[PDB]
Amino acid sequence: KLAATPGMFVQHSTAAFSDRYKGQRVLGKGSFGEVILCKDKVTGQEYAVKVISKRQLLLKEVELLKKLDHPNIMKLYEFFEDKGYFYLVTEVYTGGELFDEIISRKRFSEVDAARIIRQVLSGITYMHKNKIVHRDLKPENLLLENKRKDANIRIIDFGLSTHFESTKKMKDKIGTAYYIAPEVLHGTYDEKCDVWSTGVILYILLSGCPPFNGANEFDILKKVEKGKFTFDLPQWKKVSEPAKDLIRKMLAYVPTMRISARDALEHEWLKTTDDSIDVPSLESTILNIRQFQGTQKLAAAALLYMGSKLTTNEETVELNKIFQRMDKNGDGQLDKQELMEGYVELMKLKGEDVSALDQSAIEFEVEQVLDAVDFDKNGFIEYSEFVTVAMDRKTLLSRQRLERAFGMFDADGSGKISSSELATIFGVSEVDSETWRRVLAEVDRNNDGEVDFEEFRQMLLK
Ligand SMILES: Nc1ncnc2c1c(-c1cnc3[nH]ccc3c1)nn2C1CCCC1
Ligand SMILES: [Ca+2]
Ligand SMILES: [Ca+2]
Ligand SMILES: [Ca+2]
Ligand SMILES: [Ca+2]
Repeated sequence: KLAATPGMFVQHSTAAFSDRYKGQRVLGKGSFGEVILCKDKVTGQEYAVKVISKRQLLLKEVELLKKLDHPNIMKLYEFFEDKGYFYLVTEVYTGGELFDEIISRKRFSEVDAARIIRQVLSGITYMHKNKIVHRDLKPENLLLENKRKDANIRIIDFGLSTHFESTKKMKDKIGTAYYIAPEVLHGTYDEKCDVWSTGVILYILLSGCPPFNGANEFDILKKVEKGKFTFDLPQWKKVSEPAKDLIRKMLAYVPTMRISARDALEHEWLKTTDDSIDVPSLESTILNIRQFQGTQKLAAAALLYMGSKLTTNEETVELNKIFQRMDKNGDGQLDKQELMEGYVELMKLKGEDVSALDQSAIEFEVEQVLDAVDFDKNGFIEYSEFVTVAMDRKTLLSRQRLERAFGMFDADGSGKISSSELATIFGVSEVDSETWRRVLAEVDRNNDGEVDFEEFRQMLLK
């Protein structure tokens, strides 16, 4: 098919960054280049851009980020290349670094730490599934989305990340003293390095101190390479055994003996909670998902575009909680069984009896929801797919958002969407005549062979 994915929408622009964005301030420096809070000149929306000098050549971080769609992974909007520069426009997270909260609150609640680590493990479980290793996980590269109390966590800085193969092992030495796994120092490593790092992070969150420390960089790396850490400090008397157990498993010296991300999610400890949802909100969401009816590809791209690239964080904070709670196994994907239990979970909340339920009837209904909603036909409902679908359709199809989507689709400004433009949107040479025929047959009002902003408008407004 034509697989509708958020990533397909980030395309190499041939406009000047300067024509559409305006620098506001410096947020900081990354793995390689600095990040500049910018504003879209026309919509006043804020993004965090990463600028990279051509002199200091690979836009690798862009390709990785297009393949990832996860509620705890940094979002990428678009990117510009210059004579001298690259610009990677991304969503801006306004709660700042975990690092700073660490040095502020000093020590984390087991509840808060479990939540945080769960989301990080979820991000990497997803990444590892897609053959990507981060390689530089630390509180610096974890952002709180906003200032709210128990803010969601985003992974950032994929500038040192790479594709890995189960066949051939990685050799380049990459990371940060406190967080680097011994095998990266040794010169041969795999995706388990990401676990080790996350295990270090966890240790810090719970105790306030790193597990391997030293007077300087060099001292630390020796301590790290020896692998030995202890729970000998007084603040550990306040922490539960399972938490230590997980830590042990995540910092097991030998990679093959160390827990995978995917398995770490299932650990006892990470199910530590205290945090609930309004029934109405959940009901709205569940009802919006049930009522999404599949459609032609122009509409699919449009909705996914609006849902994945044109929605702010403020708008999706509730949707984001729901998804994580419906994702029982953490992997960043909703599956048929997860979906089934969601509806059941809601049914308990409504008093309706679990026993008196046609399990197979529901399971059937769920198969059909999945079919409607799974934009890329990978058998899973990903976050942006979920948002597009679960958001209130009048909220999503605000009169702004509609105008903005159409603009993006009508690349030559002709006031009409052509099949060539649609192909362009999908990142593919041409749209199957079958598909386009299917598309026009449902939309073309004047019947001029193309879709204008009224034809477009009503297409979605159903
Ligand atoms: N997206 C962001 N939103 C908010 N704050 C951000 C960032 C980034 C950041 C991290 N990785 C990025 N890759 C491409 C752009 C980009 C931006 N870095 N930072 C801050 C500046 C460095 C430390 C925290
Ligand atoms: Ca799942
Ligand atoms: Ca999907
Ligand atoms: Ca056109
Ligand atoms: Ca027309």
